[PDB]
Amino acid sequence: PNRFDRDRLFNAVSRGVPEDLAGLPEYLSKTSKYLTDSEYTEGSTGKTCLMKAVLNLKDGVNACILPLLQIDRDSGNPQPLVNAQCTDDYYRGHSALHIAIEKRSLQCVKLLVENGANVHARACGRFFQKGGTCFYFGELPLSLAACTKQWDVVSYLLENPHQPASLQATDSQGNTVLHALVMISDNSAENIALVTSMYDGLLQAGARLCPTVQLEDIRNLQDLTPLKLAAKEGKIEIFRHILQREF
Repeated sequence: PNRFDRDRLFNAVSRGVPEDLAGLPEYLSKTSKYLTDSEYTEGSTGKTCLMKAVLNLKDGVNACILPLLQIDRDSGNPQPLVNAQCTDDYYRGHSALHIAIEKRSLQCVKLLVENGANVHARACGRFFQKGGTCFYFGELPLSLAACTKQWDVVSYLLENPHQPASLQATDSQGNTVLHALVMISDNSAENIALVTSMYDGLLQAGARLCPTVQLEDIRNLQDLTPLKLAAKEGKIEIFRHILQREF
């Protein structure tokens, strides 16, 4: 009666009703199964029940998330559910933490990070890379938080007691959050203020958190600093920022 196949599991986290998970711990214990087992993940992408739960936040909330994390912890999973990543070429590296940030749920971000979610995991699949259409934010959780203009989430990622995210982290192409901000910037008057606001906030954070490191001098794998990247990519407004910032 307590048997959970993937359908039951996924359906039982999609509606956000934790009582629908009744019997799951006992079943996993009996069968020596884990929530990260191939039978419990989407075959095409490696999508897990935790990712499903986070994708199904309503009003920032899915009451199934913590129970899943607790079940996984209690099971003693050697490969924690929290850090599972997509395995397909398109969504490669996508994690529950990335989803939580995209959903703009600081509460979910905190829950995941508290439970060990890897703040330097890279969403590096084709969907997440330049260069037709893509959903680019420089692959990293911090960079996603910055590119989506979430200072509260950026702040938490940088300062939390579990795994602080590094301002110096780079994506698969050596792009830091500053490079990512250059990339997502445009030359529109209506959009630049928000971008330059996080940019400046991050530089200020750098002065606090890595004072000896000149973040603007970090070069990506194409040997470009954020300023030189801006110039290359025709990001005139941020290029002008970045130059005139200290005035």
